[PDB]
Amino acid sequence: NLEELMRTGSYAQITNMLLNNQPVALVGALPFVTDSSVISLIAILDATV
Amino acid sequence: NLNDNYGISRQQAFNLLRSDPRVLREFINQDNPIIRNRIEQLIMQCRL
Amino acid sequence: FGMQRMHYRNGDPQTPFQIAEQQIQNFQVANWLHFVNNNYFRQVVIDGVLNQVLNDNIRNGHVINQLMEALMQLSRQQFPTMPVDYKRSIQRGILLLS
Amino acid sequence: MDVLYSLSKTLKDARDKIVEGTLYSNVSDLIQQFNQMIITMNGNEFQTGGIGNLPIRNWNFNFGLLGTTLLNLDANYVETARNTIDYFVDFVDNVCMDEMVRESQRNGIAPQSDSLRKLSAIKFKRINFDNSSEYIENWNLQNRRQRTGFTFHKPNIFPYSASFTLNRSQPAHDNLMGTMWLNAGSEIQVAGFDYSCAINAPANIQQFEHIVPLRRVLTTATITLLPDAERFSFPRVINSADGATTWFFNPVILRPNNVEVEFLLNGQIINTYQARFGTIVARNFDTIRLSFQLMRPPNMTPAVAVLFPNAQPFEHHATVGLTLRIESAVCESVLADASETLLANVTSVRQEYAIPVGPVFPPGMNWTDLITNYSPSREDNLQRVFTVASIRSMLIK
Amino acid sequence: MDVLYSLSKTLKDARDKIVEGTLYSNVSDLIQQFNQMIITMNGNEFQTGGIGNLPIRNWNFNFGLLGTTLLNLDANYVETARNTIDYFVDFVDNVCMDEMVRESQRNGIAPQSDSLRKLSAIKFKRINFDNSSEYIENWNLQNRRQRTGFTFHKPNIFPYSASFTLNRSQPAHDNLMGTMWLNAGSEIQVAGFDYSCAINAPANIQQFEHIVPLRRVLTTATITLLPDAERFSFPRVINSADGATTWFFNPVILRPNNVEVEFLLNGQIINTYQARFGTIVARNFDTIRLSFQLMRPPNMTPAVAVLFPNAQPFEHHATVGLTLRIESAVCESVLADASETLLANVTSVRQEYAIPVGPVFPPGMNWTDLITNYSPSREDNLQRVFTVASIRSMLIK
Amino acid sequence: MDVLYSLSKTLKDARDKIVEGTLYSNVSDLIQQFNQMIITMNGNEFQTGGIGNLPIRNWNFNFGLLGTTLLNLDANYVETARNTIDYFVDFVDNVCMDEMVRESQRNGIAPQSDSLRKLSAIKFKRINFDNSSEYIENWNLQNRRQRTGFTFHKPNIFPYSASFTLNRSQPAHDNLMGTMWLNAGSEIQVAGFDYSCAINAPANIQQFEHIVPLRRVLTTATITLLPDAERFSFPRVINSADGATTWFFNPVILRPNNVEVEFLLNGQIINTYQARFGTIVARNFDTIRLSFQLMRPPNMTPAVAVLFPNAQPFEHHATVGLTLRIESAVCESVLADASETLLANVTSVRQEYAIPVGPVFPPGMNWTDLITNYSPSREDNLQRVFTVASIRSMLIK
Amino acid sequence: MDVLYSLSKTLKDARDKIVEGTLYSNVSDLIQQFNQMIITMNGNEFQTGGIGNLPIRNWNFNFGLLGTTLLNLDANYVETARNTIDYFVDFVDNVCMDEMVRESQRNGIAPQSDSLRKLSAIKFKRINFDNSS
Repeated sequence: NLEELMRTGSYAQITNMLLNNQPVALVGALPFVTDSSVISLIAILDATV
Repeated sequence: NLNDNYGISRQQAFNLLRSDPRVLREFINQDNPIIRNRIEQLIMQCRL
Repeated sequence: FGMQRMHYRNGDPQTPFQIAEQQIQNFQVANWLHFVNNNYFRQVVIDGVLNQVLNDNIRNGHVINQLMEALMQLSRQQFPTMPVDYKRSIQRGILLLS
Repeated sequence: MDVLYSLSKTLKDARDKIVEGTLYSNVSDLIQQFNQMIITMNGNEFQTGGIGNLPIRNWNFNFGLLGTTLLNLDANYVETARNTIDYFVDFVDNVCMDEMVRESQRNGIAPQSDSLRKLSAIKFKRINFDNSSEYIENWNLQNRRQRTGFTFHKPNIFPYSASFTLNRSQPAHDNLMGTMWLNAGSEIQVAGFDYSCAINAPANIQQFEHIVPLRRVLTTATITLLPDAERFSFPRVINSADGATTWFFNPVILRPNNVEVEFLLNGQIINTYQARFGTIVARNFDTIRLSFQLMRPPNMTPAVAVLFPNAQPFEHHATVGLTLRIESAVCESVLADASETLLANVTSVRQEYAIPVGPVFPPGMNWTDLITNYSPSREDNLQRVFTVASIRSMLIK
Repeated sequence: MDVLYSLSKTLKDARDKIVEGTLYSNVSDLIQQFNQMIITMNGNEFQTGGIGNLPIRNWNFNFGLLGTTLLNLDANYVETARNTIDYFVDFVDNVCMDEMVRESQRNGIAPQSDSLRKLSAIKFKRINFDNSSEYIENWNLQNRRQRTGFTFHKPNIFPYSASFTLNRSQPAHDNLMGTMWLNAGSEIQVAGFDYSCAINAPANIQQFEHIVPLRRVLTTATITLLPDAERFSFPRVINSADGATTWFFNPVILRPNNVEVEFLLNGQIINTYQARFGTIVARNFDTIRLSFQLMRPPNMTPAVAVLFPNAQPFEHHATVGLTLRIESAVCESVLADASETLLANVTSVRQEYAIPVGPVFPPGMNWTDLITNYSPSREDNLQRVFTVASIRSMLIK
Repeated sequence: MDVLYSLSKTLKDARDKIVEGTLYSNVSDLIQQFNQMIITMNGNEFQTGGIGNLPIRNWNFNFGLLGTTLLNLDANYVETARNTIDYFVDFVDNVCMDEMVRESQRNGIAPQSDSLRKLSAIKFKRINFDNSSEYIENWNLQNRRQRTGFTFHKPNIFPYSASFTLNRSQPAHDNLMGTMWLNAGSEIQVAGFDYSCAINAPANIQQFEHIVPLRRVLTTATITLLPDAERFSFPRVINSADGATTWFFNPVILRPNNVEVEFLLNGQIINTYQARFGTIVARNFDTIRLSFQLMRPPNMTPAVAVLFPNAQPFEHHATVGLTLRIESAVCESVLADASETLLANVTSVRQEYAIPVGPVFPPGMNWTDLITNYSPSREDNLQRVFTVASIRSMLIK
Repeated sequence: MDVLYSLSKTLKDARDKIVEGTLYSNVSDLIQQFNQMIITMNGNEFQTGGIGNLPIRNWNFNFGLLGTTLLNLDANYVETARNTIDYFVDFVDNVCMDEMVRESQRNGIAPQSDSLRKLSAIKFKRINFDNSS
């Protein structure tokens, strides 16, 4: 939960899950940026955020 | 067995140790089963 | 509670609150008085360091409910042998704190 | 009464949960309750003993408090708690020991020891953890007159009495017709015998029956029926009803027919089973009646003619056997059961310290004579002493 | 189903933990559970009974809440809780009794009374407090189809069969060689008899064997084995196989030789015991086969020399015996025992309200006829009714 | 050792109480304990097994925590909990299986397997929830030198040994007088026989004495006493003392006279009873002595003169005896009982995986052989194996 | 050889003199010796057995450090000391059992078991202690 993530300020589980490159799922409200370039599609830039 | 099951005070026990006839008879007349059985066995002993 | 004022002598081994505890049979205030009577610093040791800490019951904020209930019990009490305005002010201040 | 149970349960819980490495959020309530208990018991003298050989042992309470705010109860906590745990263990053991040897023809439920009578006051009534065991719940329900109940496994409900009945007899003791039975504890063994196989009787069938009352009512009782005899089949040399001489008994087992068992309640029959063997179920009764008959076979083989002559001199004799065992049942009043360890505890506390023979109990908990004369005063005192015994049993195994 | 057990456990804790004077710290979770239960149950309507002798009872749930203050409970709080506790107890008892007397041929696991079916809705799931008893845990683990397990104290698995067989027979009934056995509850008492004293048989050894199939598979069975049988050891008069007359049986006990006890499973000899007595353990078994041999005494003294003449006229017979008793058992399916009393309560309510007999249960809820043909549907019905009985026994003792 | 018990308790509580829909207020402690134990278990790879058919398996723990945001648990949270609970169940089962099989002569209290030794590290002591079962408490009290106990129903202490003693004997076995007794399970059948009916002995009364010593001190025991003979009251053939000849035994039953029972500790008279029948209680004993008399009635009848002639040729011999049962007992050491599942569990574990026999255990864990020569080292190993067996059985019922 | 005796003597002294209540001055040398032994033995592994029916066992040393500044040791210090004292006792028992059953024709004075060969290295010689035996 992103709500809990912001509320409690903890980052332990998420950091360890992401560092070891393991599947994760986040549920919560997020603004989106629309990119419609196939250059961005081929050159992976959807995970560097 | 008498001191374990039945209740004996200290003076009563002291008199029973001396085998005084009075305390023994007063206990006998109270229909105590163990001592009556003991006396019955002792009577049965004298069979010549 | 319509009882004589507590004649007392300074320096007794027992605090006056103990005498209050063993003289009032109104369950709410008696229980609250007992809790205050035996409320003392708890001697604990943490990581080789000596400390004095409060009891758990007050720590979570629960004794305030007991105090409020006792005060509300005192609010509607008869309060005999007391003048009018003094009693009214006393019970209204008690209601204010409750 | 219940304050002693609270003391025992709190002490056991403290001995259980208070170990190394535990999280305080898991034992916080127990620690707080223990602190409140030691707070309450502080500053109150106690005297116990003075009857029989029990040494008078005073008791005082000047002890410290246990802290609250920790993340793991370190060795300091357990080491400090062990001393007061031992002291309270000894105190409650002595108090309950004193309680368990007091009786009274009146007020048979109220406390009858100085410690217990002092504890039943209201200032000590701040400490009552819960009522988890069956006996404390039954006591509290009896305090408010509700529908109670005790669970048992083969209780000792029947007194020992090896009595026998004769119907047709003579001082010669050569042609008899009667019954024997042996009711020991939870087992009932009833056997009926004929010395003639009803050859002289009408319709070649002779009637047998037996009636046994119950000292107290029983509900939801499990009974098993086995059509045989295990104690009345071997040859037996027993005495007469007047002890003049002895009589011979050499039986042969024959399968009984018309085996009818009725469970009867207050002059009314509730459960009636005919020839159904195995496990049976009855729900409400206060007396047990069994009926059965012996039937001479219509045709015979030579050996039967050997062992069953028409003439008066009989060598072999006939009988039938039944077995009635009560495995599990529920009663209203407390029953002295050998499934638990209560009667053993009361006998141990009695015989260990030589208590005077009270005017309300039989001498030395003779359960046979005790149950032969069950009385409401006796049942109240027995319930109280057994409850205190079970309270004691949770601390000193 | 689980909601019913949650209600039972919550009610028991409420009635046996809320006593005047107790600290709030030991009842916080219970207070929250009670408040949730009342705030969820209020406003509904329930109907129950209407079948047989149970009148249609209508229940309305409308009660207040419980205050979160008064750190120490007073008697007024106790009585306010007690009123709702009594009402809930009555409702639960009546619902359980209504459910206990309804059966179906298929899908016996699912409830049948309208009360439980309504309680299995979605919004009532909020009260699913906990699961601690054996039956509730086993039910909830069976719902996920995992390994099942029960513990029994001397169960009753063997169906009643007082059957006998004759290997060698003649219409004269004076020359027999066979075996007799009894299957009564947890007791197996087999015996092998001979009239010829094995003089005719080669090697002077008369082979005896017997097979008893169990209707269900047991695990971790402790078996007490004794070399002597105390049933077929007395003179008896027995009807013939087909039945036209009565033959005689005069036994003498001899020491069994080369006693072999094997526990099998689907044709595999798993556990073996040779010439051993006392106690044995079978890890997993479903069939029992026993073998023992009658041995003619190679040497004789005058008395036994005259006991067995070398010719056909036989005045005495020879017989060996064995005794097998199941001490404790663990089974994958529900059963009826001699310690637990759930079957007793089921039969008690059954005969209290005299509900008509369904085609899935033999009359009277008898155990022998039920175990004669143990079907999976009857097994599921037994499991459901026993779980409901265990739920009931936690409330009304 | 208590670490494994704490882990098992936490796992069972998590698998039971954590169900779909329970309010969060009832699982705070459980969730905290689960989070702490899963935090501690991280970063510790484990290897299990290594002896016997049990395969060597590897373990590694990397699992996330459980959130504390939801107010009521949903299905997804329940399933996520189940996923880890199942793996921990498998781990604890493997650890228990590895621990049970192994044994040693020294350090019978210290662990033997690798997993238990590794759990004894300091960082792993941070997991401990409660010690509520009787076995873990007895283990702790034995660790810290305190008096312990177990409530055992029908315990086996008397090894199976059918022995007899003859005081009067003949090479032709035509005139004998002696005693026969059996010690099986929790049953004591002792009987004394005379082939002359006490006609030549002084005072026309024959004395019988028999002492049966136990292998472990008992306390607080209730005993059922019946003046009967069961296994020595039927036509029986018995081998000789030298194992060369056989004789004929044909008994009859009278009433034993002056039946006295003694209970002794280290040969000290603690309690006694005279002629009492039904049930008695003894509080401390280790040797049971049976003394009684056989008496000839003074007056006879026509049916008695056949049995007891004054001459040498006898046809029917007299015998009396008693049956003694230990229904309940409490011991300071671990024993085999009827009301638990310890011996079955350990024997099943040993026999299913074909584990070779060690130096301190008999072939196949024969209980009789163990109880014949009970030793303190075997006592300690039995304590350890019983504790781990109970822990394992608390998981898979 | 001497290192094993040093370990045994240090274990004896630790298990004897570490009891709650004693002043810290009585165990200063014991504390220093034990701390040096723990900090030097850590980060290491050993293997023992490999002959007969003795338990072929692998051992790893990664224990922590004991406290140093305490006026009077409480039960926590004693417990955390014993939790490693028992482990060291078991290790010494295993090493001695593996050493005793071995034999050789040549150079019997010198160590033979592989564990004793490894423990004879100079880096462990800091665990040396008194030789009053």
